[PDB]
Amino acid sequence: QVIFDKNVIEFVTVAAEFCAFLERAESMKRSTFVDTTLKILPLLYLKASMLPKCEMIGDESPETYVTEEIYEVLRINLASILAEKDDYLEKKNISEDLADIYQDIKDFIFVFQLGLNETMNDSLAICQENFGLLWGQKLVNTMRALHDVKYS
Amino acid sequence: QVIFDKNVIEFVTVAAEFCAFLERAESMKRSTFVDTTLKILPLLYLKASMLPKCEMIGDESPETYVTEEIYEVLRINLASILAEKDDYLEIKKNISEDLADIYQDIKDFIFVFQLGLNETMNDSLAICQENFGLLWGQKLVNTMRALHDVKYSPKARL
Repeated sequence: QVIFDKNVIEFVTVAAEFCAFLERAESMKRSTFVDTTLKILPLLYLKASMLPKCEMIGDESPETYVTEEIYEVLRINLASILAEKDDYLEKKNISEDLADIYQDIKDFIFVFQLGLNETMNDSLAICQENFGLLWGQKLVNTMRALHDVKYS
Repeated sequence: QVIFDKNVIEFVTVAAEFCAFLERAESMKRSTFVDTTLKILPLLYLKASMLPKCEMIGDESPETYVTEEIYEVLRINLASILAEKDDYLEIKKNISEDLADIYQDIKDFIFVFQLGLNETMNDSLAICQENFGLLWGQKLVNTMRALHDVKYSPKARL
């Protein structure tokens, strides 16, 4: 039932836009990229925060979309956009943070679209479980760095 | 002019919700406080980021709301709610101070906006938007990070 909640659907929509954005950022102007990222990340965080509690079934493993190749290509492309503004000391890189967030978000929405209720539920549960200490954490840390790039 | 902007209206709405939430802090538990602030802050940041370009008209200075007493009382109440959770290293900072600082800019803006004088409604908006980039915006993201850790970070640390 959870996978049918309005909050879940709204999260999927924002997640899909977030992934499509990064996947097509190639050669985008830095200022535009930073400005847009600072608008999508807060919304993604908000939508995830409003998700209902999802319980893991654990009987069927969801497919895993992101490969090392996909991760590296994306990381490299984002790094080239940010250039000398990519690094920050907390030595971390915004490009790496975004690629790590993408990994969790992309793996989730890919499976959600496959239409199998059991894996749709577990892909959501996995995404929610990883929010706290993995992608959600990187998101808030990343926003600080990006905000600094734009205004500091 | 811009004070009728669709983005301005939505910003006013979340800004008021934010100020009201902090003002009612003594009426809730820490769990509720933390969970809600992590929802209000990202929305406040997003709406501020979507505001249209504003220009200073000048003339008359907008009325101010936040006094030292208002600021101190709020800071202390927030500090009491968070307790040992208030402090975070990121230099030692306090979530309560960050929130009170953001509140100063947001509260001054919405108070004036409701007074109904077009000129100062515009100028208070311009000032708030300018200070978003100059200082409040960074305090907001820093606080979000701190609060995120308060809610999700593994406890039982040394």
